[PDB]
Amino acid sequence: EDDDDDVLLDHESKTVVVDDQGKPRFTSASKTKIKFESRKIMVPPHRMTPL
Amino acid sequence: QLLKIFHLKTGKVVRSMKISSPSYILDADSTSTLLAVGGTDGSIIVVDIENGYITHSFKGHGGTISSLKFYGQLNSKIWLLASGDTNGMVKVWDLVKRKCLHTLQEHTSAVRGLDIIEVPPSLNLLSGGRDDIINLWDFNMKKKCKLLKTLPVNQQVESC
Amino acid sequence: SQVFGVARIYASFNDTFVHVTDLSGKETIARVTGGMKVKADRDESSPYAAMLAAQDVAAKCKEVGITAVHVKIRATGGTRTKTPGPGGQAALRALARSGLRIGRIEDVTPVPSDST
Amino acid sequence: KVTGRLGFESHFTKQLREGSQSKDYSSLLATLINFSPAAVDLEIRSLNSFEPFDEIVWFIDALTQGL
Amino acid sequence: AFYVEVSRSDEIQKARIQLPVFGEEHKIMEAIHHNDVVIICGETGSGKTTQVPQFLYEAGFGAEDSPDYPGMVGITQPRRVAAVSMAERVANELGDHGHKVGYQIRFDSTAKEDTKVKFMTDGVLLREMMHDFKLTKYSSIIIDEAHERNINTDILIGMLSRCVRLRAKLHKENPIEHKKLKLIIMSATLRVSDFSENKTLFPIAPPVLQVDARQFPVSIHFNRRTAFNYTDEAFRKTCKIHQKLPPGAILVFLTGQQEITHMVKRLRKEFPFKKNSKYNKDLETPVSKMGINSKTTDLEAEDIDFSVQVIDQDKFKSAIRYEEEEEEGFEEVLTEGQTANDPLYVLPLYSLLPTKEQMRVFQKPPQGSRLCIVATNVAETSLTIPGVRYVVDSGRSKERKYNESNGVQSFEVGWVSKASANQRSGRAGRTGPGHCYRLYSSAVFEHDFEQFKPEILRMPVESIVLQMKSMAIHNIINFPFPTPPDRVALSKAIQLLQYLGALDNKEMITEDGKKMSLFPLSPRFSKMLLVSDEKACLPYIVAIVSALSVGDPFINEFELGPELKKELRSKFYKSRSQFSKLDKFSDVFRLLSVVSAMDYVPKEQKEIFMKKNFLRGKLMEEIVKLRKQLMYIIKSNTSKENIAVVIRNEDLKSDIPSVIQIKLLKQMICAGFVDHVAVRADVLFPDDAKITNRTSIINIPYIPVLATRTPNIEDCFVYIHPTSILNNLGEMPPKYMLYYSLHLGGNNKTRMNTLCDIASTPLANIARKGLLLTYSKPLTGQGLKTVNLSPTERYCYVVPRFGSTVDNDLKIGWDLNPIAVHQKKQKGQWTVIKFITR
Ligand SMILES: Nc1ncnc2c1ncn2[C@@H]1O[C@H](COP(=O)(O)OP(=O)(O)O)[C@@H](O)[C@H]1O
Repeated sequence: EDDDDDVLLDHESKTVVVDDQGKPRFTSASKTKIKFESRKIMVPPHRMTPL
Repeated sequence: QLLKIFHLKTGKVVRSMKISSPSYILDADSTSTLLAVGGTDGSIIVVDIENGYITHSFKGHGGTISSLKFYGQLNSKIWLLASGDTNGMVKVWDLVKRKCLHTLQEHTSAVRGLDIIEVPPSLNLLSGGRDDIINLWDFNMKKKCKLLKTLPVNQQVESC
Repeated sequence: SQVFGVARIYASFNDTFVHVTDLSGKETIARVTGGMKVKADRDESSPYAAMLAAQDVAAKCKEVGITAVHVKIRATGGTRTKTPGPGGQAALRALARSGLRIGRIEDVTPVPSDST
Repeated sequence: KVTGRLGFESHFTKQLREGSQSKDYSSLLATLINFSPAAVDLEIRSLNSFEPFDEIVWFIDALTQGL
Repeated sequence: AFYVEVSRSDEIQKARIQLPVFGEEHKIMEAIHHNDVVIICGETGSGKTTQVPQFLYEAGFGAEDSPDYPGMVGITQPRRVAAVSMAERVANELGDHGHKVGYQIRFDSTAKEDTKVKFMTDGVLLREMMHDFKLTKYSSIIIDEAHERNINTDILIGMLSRCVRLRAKLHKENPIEHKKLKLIIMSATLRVSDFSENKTLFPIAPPVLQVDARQFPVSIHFNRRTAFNYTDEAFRKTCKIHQKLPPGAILVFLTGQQEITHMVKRLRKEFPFKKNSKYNKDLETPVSKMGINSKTTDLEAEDIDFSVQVIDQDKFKSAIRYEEEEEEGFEEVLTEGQTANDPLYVLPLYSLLPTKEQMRVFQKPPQGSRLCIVATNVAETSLTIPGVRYVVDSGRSKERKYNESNGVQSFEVGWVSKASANQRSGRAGRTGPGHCYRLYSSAVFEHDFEQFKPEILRMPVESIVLQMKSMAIHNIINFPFPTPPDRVALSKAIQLLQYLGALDNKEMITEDGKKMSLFPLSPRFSKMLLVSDEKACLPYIVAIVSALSVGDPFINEFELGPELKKELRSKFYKSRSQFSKLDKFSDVFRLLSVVSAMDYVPKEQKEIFMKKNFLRGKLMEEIVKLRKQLMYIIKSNTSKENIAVVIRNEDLKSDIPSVIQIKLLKQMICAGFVDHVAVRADVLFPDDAKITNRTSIINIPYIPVLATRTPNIEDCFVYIHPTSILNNLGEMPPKYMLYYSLHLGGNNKTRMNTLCDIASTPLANIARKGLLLTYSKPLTGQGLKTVNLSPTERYCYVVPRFGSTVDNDLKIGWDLNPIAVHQKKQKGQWTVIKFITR
């Protein structure tokens, strides 16, 4: 009477095989980030100590 | 946002992909089942249209990408891609080995309108441009050379 | 390798302008306003109006080929408010979101040295 | 949490199947009168009503032999 | 109304007069006019594959003017290469009418417009008949070379008998609202009584006719020895033929695409052309090589691997040991003008060719060059080569072979029958007095070549009835086959498909059932390889199914088991407890880990592991041969790119699973063999079990599902096999075990083929898809309550019952542990969607 616990749920190539009617068919493609931007904003030196 | 509509009675959106750059040139093959699309950075994805997803990436290039063309005869083993450019160049890819065949830097504006055929692998190609030069090449499979230039006075778009 | 346009975002009163130019200043690309998107004549200085205006400029400039934008905010200048309104930040937020690399935010609003 | 020895079925439906195979329902009705009304509703709301209708025509014939 | 005028060309006209199929055309067309189901018992080399549909177009089939037969004409070649070749053939034959000929080889191809006498493929018109159960369109249906007894031909005529029965029934009262249906069957042998005179297939007796031809003398030559490498034997023989023998073309009956392309490039190397045109033609023939057409087409016998066979030289000679310089066929003189190094117009012909190589057989060679075909069974009855004189036969054709309850299941190249072998040999004396060279001895040809079998006998009935369900026919228990199989066995097949999830309780196939039916393999293994694309367990599962399909690798008790025997058994048990054993003690992880150990070894270190850890060489090599091919098959069918997948090396090789992946593969093999489960008898009969630790481990009784429990004691009480990790350690066996099959020992103890152990919950999760388990009512006596969301939803808490103990007619079954379900109330009953994790 010991019950287990299991879910049990739910690179590339260099060749071709075409078809019986012409129509070539290639293998899968490899997998495919935003930016590197920056913004500088000056601080007037009367709101310095609050910062 | 790339989409494809099967033109038959099932007019539903069959496949829908998220491509990288907003693209402005597409070409399908002379046969079916090959769709090439290149963005406005250097990336020319090609897609088998039946079970629609990416079959080649082709980072490869530079600048925004002008017109391009397939080389398709049914039941072949060649399957090249043409790949024009804005800064004037033509960088031919195949599709059976994912390699840059020949790098060609010779033009001066956007390489619109290029075409590939064979005459007895000979495979002569021809690449126009916004400059007035149509500039056909011999384009062997291993190592290529040049022939005549023959200079039309236009601004050639899709020199078929 | 990126290439650069220049925004020249005009945060006027009762209107907003966005038109990217190549960084000389001559060859302007896609002049839009705040008026030619909304249809009310009351909020042609709307932040939303400037937002979709900057979206359309971003689409047209990515179509031409420029990828980064040196951005320059100009208020109406003169003996007037001398300082950007809300439409300037609205267009700035819009074309900073819309896939376009941003460079060198400035302020090119004219200063009078006590004119009339 | 789990609880062992809850083997297949409760005594109402067990006695109903046994009474239907035994052609009388007297012990079933003697249980059904006896046990509590909250439990009576809790079993009679789930009488397995689907396409052969075994359990529900057994219940109707049980009330026939009852009254 | 009567006929439309036809026309043909002069040379094909006189060729039709010269071939003897023109003699019986009027008697055949009158038998067609007087009866629908007409049998023709012709042969290859006659002409009946080609000119009889032209006779039907002459008779008025396809003529719109006739109100009796205004419909289509369908010619059903079972091979798509035969379909396109006879399509272009009759397009040449009808000539000015020749645009009325069409082909349809796959399902995605629809009807072309310009034809009314159209060729097609067997599976193509079965899917056509499936979505058109009435078959309004086709006025006639031609089943040629039906003598092969394919599964497609069997299902084909089994549907077509009831089809022509109902169509004639609806027609004979009213020709306007219902047209005729003329069924025309052909064959190569004359044993067509299983098609015509079977009362289950036909209560109404249909008329039988013949129209055979003539043949020149075939000189058959059997060799004094029989060579191992039949490719090198046939190649050496055919170079001696093209060197020395008088002119006449060659047909080489060999096996597969790989061997045939190797022989074609070797023949072009031996007899080359200087001319660029013929050299580039041979280059195109060698370049255009393969095609598969996996799902969206019909299938044939070129799956190219599902075969666990193995071989050697002593094995071959011990198979043919009854067989206990100047060679036959080396008699005639080389003719003048025929050099020994003449150019050879070499042509491959396998079923996986493109059309632009399938048309190149019928072109005349360059002058001074002799024609040559290297092929397989397409040119046996369907196709014939106009010009051959020498045929040379290896005597081995790839078909289905499967023997039961022992884990032998191979799509291997066996040994061809005597009748089909003589039908292959009869293509020698066909253009003149010819020469057949059978690449063996006549003692071999006597012994191991049987005389006259169907694919429906060679293939499992579960895959057969799954094929029928994917073709969507439901009255299968009384369906008219020529060989109707065991009704007990096919009812067990329907029960098995309901257990696996292919068939619902109203007997319509599911999507998982169709994805099982796509496979050229067993339904259990197809279920395994469909389900195990989850959480990176596919190399492990393909290793397990490859091991079970290849057989036992362990050299365990075919040998010892006084001064060296003790040490050798001790080191054998040490090799068991070594890297064969590291993970658990269930059973089958050793069978995984010995094949995972084939990655931890360089190629020049090959023999030491088998010769140390007691493994068989050819079986251990053919499992690592089969693993790549089986992973290719299932990746090709289930991955999003059908044909273009390739198999790299390390992903077929290995990795190492820790805990989640071993329990996940445990529920995968449970999904494989969900009806071969077993229980320790304490949980059904604790008095009869006598559960003690000193009972031997091959004596603690196990009980299977669905088996009768009579008051005799050892009815269900089947025991563990000695060749597991229990009977070797045996501390306490877990309660629910699995087995592959059962083998009765000499002490009347049915020993097992035990696999693994599940506690309760993955067994329940696997069974949920199947129709094994019947649920209880929601049980909330002392536990926590059922929560509803709606009158059709439920979050209740139920115990499941596995072996259907409701109305227990001795089919033994056991309860499980309570589990929380999520129901949906379909049509009065509460089906289950999922479970709820803790
Ligand atoms: N596609 C084709 N092109 C030219 N000739 C063919 C073709 N197919 C078959 N033949 C020839 O037609 C003749 C008649 O054979 P066929 O009608 O095909 O088979 P069967 O003899 O079984 O009726 C054969 O000698 C064969 O060589």
